[PDB]
Amino acid sequence: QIQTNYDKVVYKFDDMELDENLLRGVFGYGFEEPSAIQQRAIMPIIEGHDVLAQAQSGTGKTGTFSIAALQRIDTSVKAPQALMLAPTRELALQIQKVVMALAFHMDIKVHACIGLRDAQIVVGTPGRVFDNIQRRRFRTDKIKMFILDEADEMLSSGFKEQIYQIFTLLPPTTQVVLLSATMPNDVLEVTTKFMRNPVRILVKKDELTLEGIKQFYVNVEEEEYKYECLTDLYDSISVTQAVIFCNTRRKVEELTTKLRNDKFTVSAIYSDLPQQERDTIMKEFRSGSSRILISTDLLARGIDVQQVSLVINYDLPANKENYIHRIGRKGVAINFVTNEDVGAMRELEKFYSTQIEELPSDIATL
Amino acid sequence: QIQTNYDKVVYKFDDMELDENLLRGVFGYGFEEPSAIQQRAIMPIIEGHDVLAQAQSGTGKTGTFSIAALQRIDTSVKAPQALMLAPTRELALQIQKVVMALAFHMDIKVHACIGLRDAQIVVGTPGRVFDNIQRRRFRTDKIKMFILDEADEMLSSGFKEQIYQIFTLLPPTTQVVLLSATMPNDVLEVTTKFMRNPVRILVKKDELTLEGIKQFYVNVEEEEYKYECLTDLYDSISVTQAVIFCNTRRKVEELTTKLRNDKFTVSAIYSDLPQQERDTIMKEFRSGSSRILISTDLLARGIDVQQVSLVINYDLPANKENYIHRIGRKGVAINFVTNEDVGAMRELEKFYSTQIEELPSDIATL
Amino acid sequence: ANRWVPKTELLDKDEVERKMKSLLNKLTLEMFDAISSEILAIANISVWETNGETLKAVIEQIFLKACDEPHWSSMYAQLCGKVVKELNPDITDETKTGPKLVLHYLVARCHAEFDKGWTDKLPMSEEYYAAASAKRRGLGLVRFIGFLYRLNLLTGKMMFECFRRLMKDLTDSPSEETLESVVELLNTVGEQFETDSEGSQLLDSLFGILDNIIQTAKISSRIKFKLIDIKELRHDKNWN
Amino acid sequence: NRWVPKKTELLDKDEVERKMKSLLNKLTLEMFDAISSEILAIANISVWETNGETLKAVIEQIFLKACDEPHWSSMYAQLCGKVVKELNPDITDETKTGPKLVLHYLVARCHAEFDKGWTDKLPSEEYYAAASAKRRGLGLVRFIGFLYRLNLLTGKMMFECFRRLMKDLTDSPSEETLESVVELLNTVGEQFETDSGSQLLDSLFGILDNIIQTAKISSRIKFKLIDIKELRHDKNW
Ligand SMILES: Nc1ncnc2c1ncn2[C@@H]1O[C@H](COP(=O)(O)O)[C@@H](O)[C@H]1O
Ligand SMILES: Nc1ncnc2c1ncn2[C@@H]1O[C@H](COP(=O)(O)O)[C@@H](O)[C@H]1O
Repeated sequence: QIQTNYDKVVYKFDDMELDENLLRGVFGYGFEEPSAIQQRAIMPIIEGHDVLAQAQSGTGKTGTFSIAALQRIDTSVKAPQALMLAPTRELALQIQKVVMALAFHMDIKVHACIGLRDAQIVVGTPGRVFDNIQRRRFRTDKIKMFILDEADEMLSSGFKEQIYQIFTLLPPTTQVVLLSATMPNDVLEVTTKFMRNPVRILVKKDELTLEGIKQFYVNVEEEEYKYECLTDLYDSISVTQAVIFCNTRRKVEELTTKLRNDKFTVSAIYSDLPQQERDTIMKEFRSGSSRILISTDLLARGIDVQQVSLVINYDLPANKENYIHRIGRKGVAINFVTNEDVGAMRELEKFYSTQIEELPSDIATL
Repeated sequence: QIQTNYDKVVYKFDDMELDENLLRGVFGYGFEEPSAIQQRAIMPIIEGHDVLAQAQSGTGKTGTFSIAALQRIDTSVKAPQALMLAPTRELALQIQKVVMALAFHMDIKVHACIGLRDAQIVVGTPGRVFDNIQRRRFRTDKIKMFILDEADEMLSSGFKEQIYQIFTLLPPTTQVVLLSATMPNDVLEVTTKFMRNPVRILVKKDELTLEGIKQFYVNVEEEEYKYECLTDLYDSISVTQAVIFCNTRRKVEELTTKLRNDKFTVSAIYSDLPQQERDTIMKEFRSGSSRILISTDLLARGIDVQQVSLVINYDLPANKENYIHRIGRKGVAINFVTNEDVGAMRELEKFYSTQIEELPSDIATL
Repeated sequence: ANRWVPKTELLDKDEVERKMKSLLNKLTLEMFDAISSEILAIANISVWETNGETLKAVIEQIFLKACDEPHWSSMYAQLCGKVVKELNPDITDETKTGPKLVLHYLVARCHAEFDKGWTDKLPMSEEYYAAASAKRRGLGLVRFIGFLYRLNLLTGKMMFECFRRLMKDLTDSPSEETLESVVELLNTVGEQFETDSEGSQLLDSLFGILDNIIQTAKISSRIKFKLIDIKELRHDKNWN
Repeated sequence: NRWVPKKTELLDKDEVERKMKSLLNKLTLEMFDAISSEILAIANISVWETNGETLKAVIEQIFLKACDEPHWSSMYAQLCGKVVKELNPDITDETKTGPKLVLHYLVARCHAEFDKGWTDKLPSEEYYAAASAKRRGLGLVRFIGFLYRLNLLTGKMMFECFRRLMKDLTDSPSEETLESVVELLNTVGEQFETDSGSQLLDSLFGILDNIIQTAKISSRIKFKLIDIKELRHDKNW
């Protein structure tokens, strides 16, 4: 864990002095307000500083270095001016998509590396990018910005040598931006050796609380009645979208097919599914395709609690710890408790020192 | 392990009664003679039989069902006639590439699923393909062939339900082709339930031997002399391409940079590298980009021993078992043995009951 | 404790509301035809009614839905398109039959919801949570009107009244939510509305107010781009 | 017997062969300019020689390489292009100087390797040798093509090449021969059309039309023959 040493926060993109074409790109992509990182890291990068950012995924990392890079790009020069590096080609392609999107209104060619001596931005993996430099495939003399995304992952995937080489093959004055979720010995060595008086930024994941959501429960009494109460709950209150939790994959899939029989539109995620799959499921769900998402408890950590108004714990988490990851933060949480789940809900009662009032009849308003 | 029950082998593509445009595609792609699988599985598929093939990767699986599918495609019908399924999108895209390649001379649109109701062949993952069927996105009424590639992997990645659904959503007369490296309880259940009197084919990996290669050794005496003998060896004999083995990643990378200083062109692979990376390294090497490949012992299993004439064991395998995976099968193997590696080479001597004569001066001929 | 408890054909007020909540809660692009048909089965109950009271309620709840969930306004709009098109022609109201009846219902339900009104400039808090929702549901409505108008389920007179209300609230230091609503409305209905029973000349006054709000008002860059784009879309590109 | 490891500078026969093996073993498209320059430094030794013996050997070994490794024939051909273009003009041979000298060398080394000849129809002992002789023979005809394309050889040598292939193309040709002729036509066909020439291709393509409509050849080969027939006659290269 590195310490922050740069106290300059810009809250609006409007105050970043970006070019209209670029500013149009970011807006016309979804971004409306800069995230934590983007508020602190974008400006220094544009200003030419070396930036060492310790940041987790889904904080706006890709948007941070992509926006700052495009701003620095000279539309006149038709050669590689910035190199973006990633551990995998999948991650490299994603970066390229985002970069291309933000640059929809600009005249900037983005090429992937896994006819690239005329592109103004190169994205690729360490192994491939190195081989291309050695083969004199892409011009490096115009490179002024070198971005290493997820350095910890690149080093753990045996790209040390490759990366080190790249450093020595670029113009000695090349600005270095390095982002990484963790800062191990390996990564810090790169930092010390290849970076000059870096702007050190650290974005801590926001702590979760229950204070933002109103939580209730429903004594279904017996397990056989859980589904009954669920369907009846959709007769009582109006719902935009909801997320349902179960302990096992089996129940997740069983509840899923049952709901589909009653003409519900549901998405289901569990552990055995590839990250690729889950990601799509959640993306299409958060876009409005489906209106119900059933998930197992294991993936309550790497899950996103968007503006989904309602969360239902069909099952009661075997591990008390997992209650926060289910309903943590403005929303509503309704728990399904049986006669034997009473003592279980008591555990959650004392553990978080919170209160779970029984579901009133006045919910249509609430 | 399933038992074979179909004894009909076709040795030449010319005897498969394929269409010229398709036959041109396979040839113009590299394939010149059908592999083990292709010799036994292509025909039955074309003939309409259900095919259960237990096959490893790199045997010609993708080529087998791709060639048979295209042959069965009706260029007139502009709707999905065959569905190809894979565990991952990466694997799905690869399948699509190959299918598109073989169909370069044909008028057949291939669409990936991770405007697809006008494509004649659909390739995708179980989760995505299912969602698209449910959303009435792609027409399934014209489907006559359903291919499940790497069934074991799809089931182990939590695609059981999805797959089962697909089966019931296709025309009941849809021909089923299933390929899988392993045949666990899970996969066999699918087999029994969804397949009709399947042509069962099993391609066993070919056993490796030393009888095909002539092996020598060179008493370098001390470790400090190993590199000396290597460079001198390139002064003595003419080499097209060679593969060098080392025990550790460190030496693999050290030897690599040393050779590059002497203007050698080398590729290096080790364990910490992502499968993606190795695959590219080996592909570009086998294409002639580099003329030397240094690899660690761990990846002597999933490595390809092509027409590379020369193999050099810079280090002597700590595990005697790994000697076969290094030089197993017409080629030449030269071992670097030090004063302390003597007793080590003796182990390999008795273990394989083979003979390793000392490197003669008459190698320019041999 | 006052709590919550679980549990050819006719349905009372409650049974109608409960069944409609469930159905409108299930409405997706995937399960559309199946759920919209069941909703139609509830609207067809009015064949056994004098003043078509049940059908009136169905239209009401759909509007209420479309106003609380703007993300699906276009879909709810199509649900109305189906009800109008596939309604039982034998349905009589003691206050026109078949489709022509539902069209009038839609219009009436608009006027009703619209007359409720709302304010743009909004003062956590108490009544503030209500006045903020009134605006949200108000703007949710103007959006729903647009999707109904595009499907020709509403006349121009209602669209005029809609722009009318937005313009009056567009010359009094408009909020960004209002500007957002007007842009989206113009992207949905703009071209079509260009010709309707004095229509294009209404857009002239509207776009004029925008030109002013672009060159003087202190608005975020994001909003300023949206305004500039639709200005060019109409004047230059001509909706093409 | 066994194996044992070890202009200002001169080099004897062995040192020249050993250094050239290493250099020709390193020749890649990536390390081209660097290695081709070091090979040129060995060829320039002949400035201190009467009969340019070292240069002759350099040309010899390059041919030997190009014939055992057809996959790089085009690259080895460019190495020759560099030697001709960047040779020390002060080099004299007591048997023309500079480039004009290397051009003659290339031609001579062709005739030499070519006169060695080979057979098409191959019958475990001497068979391994007669099979290599054909492989290196066909490897040569390929190398000739890449030299011809770069204008490092005259038409007379290309004629002799087609001449040899045609004679062996009317005697139940092997698939390896047919393969070689197609690839040669794809490499030099168009260019050769005009040379002290087209009427020679007429007789050649005639032999092919016959071998297409009569000979028992694999479908794969039949497609290659049909394609180049259309490429010349219809598409016109
Ligand atoms: N300024 C922003 N506003 C809203 N969402 C953002 C912003 N920047 C990034 N994101 C989202 O954060 C997710 C992960 O970002 P990253 O950490 O860059 O991979 C992406 O899916 C983006 O949609
Ligand atoms: N008939 C064939 N001849 C030569 N190589 C093949 C053939 N079929 C497949 N391959 C190679 O085998 C590899 C793996 O094949 P597959 O098992 O189909 O994934 C591919 O990279 C192909 O290049």
